[PDB]
Amino acid sequence: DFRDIESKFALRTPEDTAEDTCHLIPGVTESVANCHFNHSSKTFVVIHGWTVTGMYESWVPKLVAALYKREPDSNVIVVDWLSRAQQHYPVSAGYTKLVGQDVAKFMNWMADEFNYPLGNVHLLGYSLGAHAAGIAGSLTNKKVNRITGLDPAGPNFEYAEAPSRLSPDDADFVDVLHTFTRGSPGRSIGIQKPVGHVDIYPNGGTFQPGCDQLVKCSHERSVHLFIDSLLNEENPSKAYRCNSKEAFEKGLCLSCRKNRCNNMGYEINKVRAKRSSKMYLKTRSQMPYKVFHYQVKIHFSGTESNTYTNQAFEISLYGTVAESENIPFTLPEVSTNKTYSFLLYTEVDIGELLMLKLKWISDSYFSWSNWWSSPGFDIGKIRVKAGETQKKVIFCSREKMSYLQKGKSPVIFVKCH
Amino acid sequence: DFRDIESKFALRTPEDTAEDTCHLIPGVTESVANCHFNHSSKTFVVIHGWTVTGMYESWVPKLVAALYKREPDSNVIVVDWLSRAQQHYPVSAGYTKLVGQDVAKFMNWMADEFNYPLGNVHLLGYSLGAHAAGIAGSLTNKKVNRITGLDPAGPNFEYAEAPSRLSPDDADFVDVLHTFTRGSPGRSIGIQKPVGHVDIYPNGGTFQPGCDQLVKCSHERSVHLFIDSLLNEENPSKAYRCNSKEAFEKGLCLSCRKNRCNNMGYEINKVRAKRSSKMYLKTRSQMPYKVFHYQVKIHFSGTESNTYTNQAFEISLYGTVAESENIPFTLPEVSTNKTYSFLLYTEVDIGELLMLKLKWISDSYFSWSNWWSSPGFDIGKIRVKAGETQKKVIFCSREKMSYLQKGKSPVIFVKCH
Repeated sequence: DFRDIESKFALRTPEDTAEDTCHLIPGVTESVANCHFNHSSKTFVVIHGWTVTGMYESWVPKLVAALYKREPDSNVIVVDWLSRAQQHYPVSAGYTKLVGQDVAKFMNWMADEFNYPLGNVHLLGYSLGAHAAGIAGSLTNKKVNRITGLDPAGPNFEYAEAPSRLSPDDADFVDVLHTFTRGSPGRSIGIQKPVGHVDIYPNGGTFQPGCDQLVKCSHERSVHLFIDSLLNEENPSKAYRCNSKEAFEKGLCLSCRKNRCNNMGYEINKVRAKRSSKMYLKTRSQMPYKVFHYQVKIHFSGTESNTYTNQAFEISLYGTVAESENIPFTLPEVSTNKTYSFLLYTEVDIGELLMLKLKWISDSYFSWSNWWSSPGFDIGKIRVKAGETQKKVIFCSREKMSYLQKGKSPVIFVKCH
Repeated sequence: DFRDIESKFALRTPEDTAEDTCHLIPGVTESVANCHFNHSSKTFVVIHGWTVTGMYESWVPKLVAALYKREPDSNVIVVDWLSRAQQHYPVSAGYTKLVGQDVAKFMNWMADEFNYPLGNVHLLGYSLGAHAAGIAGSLTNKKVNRITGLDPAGPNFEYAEAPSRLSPDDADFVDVLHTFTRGSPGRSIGIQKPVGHVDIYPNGGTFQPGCDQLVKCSHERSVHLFIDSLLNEENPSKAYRCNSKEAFEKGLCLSCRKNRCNNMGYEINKVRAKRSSKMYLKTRSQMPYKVFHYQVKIHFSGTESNTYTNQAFEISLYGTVAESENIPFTLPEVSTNKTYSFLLYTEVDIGELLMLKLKWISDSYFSWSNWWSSPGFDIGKIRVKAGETQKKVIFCSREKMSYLQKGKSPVIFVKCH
């Protein structure tokens, strides 16, 4: 029963990360003590996804070093694919049902000879690798601990059966990233269906703000968002639970009570749910991928009832540690006696807020534009609710300069209570 | 919790059996992978008993080689005593309640860090070592598999409590030898009480037929009967269940049905019982310790009613492979119209019996003794029941020479049916 294991195995060291020296063989037991498999710690299994060349991709010799820097004295097993993945795509879409059985036989061998606990096994998966890890685990003697899927495959695995894809019953805790879900239903590269216990949509999941290397740009963010979560142990990147992509832009759903607002990546909290769990956050185009989240509610008031549209504002943020000066945002359908809310983000740490400017800029540039007296409003209060630290401050002004007018000097608000 | 472990530990190799090079340390985990503890096989723990010098005894560097010859690629852990055993005897009779707790802490550490099964652990014990292994096991997280006690301690551990000695609830299967149980109740070197699931009394347990080296002669037979059982894999030495020492000499209890007639030593069958289980066998004074067991029933018949006593007989055994010629036995209270039975043993393999002489010798030697016509009887049949191979043959003679007479020619019996 141990000659149909052509999908090989390997074990890599922190001193040698880019090679495949010490192999493991299912059935031969003189090699397990040859690769120095430490029987006390956890075990990472990294399953390779699709490829078109003969070698590995470029993210595996970085993910090996990241795992060996975050969790020292552990086990990272690299599964091999290079006689089965270099094909066309419906050809390699059928080999997952065999490679998952090979991995299941290997794990049952390790759990039935050496009495391995199967309680400290992470199953990392790329686009085909996530479905490989999903078809594994269901064919084990008991439940595996955690399967992490990084932007799984879309085309032939959507509309399929639950024992055929990465289903939420495959393990005890499954988290799935959804970086590249742009396209029609059934014709997308990533999968559009929520499949895990926790389902994170970074930037909504349509694309990523960085787009042959440029061709696969927003398909490698599901690895570069995980390497960053392994490196930044002390600083987690929270993700926020909402109900739709359009509602998160209005900022009505920054609520972190009753099993909401989980983390993203390795430091996620094991929380089970009853249904699909869509979660949201925003990112940045560089190697620190953390941004903060602020909610701003603005009360408009005045006398002259005049509606407008597509007005551009500029706001500042003045706090204890540092400051943010020229954040732009727009609001359509501004009018009197309303209460508007939106979402605001930044990449500079603030601390606790002190003051806040508010400028309503002018689209016109001509020397004509100083006349034809500009529209204005009477702003009383701004409610600000921070994202992580749940503080709800109140801002107001004095009984002077409380009149925002387009193309004029901005108002300045202070801490009001 | 890992600095009160002054009773050290060691692991020995088949290439180095008489030294203590690679130690194990409870708590320090860089040494478990240093001694190459194979996590797949079984584990032997040899607990040393009492001593009076500073070094080990002479049977441990033979038992190590015997275990490594019988079960290759296994684990033999030698427990150390040499700062606690070189004392007086009521001094070393109190340290077992500490060494057993140290061994229990070591086994719980191995079973709670490396997830060891605790299903393949043999606990070998000498005279104090058996009670050390008995006070261990009760203080483990679950039941250990098998504890073997080799002639446990007698004086201060008799009349004690069940959580204080080697009790039958200490493990899942416990076998105990009783080689040196001679003495008064409460004043014996070995223990006189049956304590195990299987309790074997070789030669009844009073002494052994081989009796400073000569002082401890019949206390080392409980190790030399186990080394022989490890070496002779293909040839087991059966032990026979009876009810008293006097009844086994009459041979009325050679019955091997309904969970009777188990083996002796390593090759014993796991059979649980409801009460104490006394079992019997005989041995020989040299390194092959196997003898066969034959039951002989003799029907006396005649006319002249004359009782006698203390008459000596000589019998022969003629079989397929070899022959036994001059086996002596005696029978008191011989008389007409009776049926007598006894036990007979030998050390030469026979096979299947063919013929059997029977000679009733004369105590007198004088030239007078040919006269005063000797007493005689008329022997019809002899029922022979072999020990291992349950065959019940019937022997008889022809209708000539059927008259055994003292100091005359012997009768010769053949296979009768």
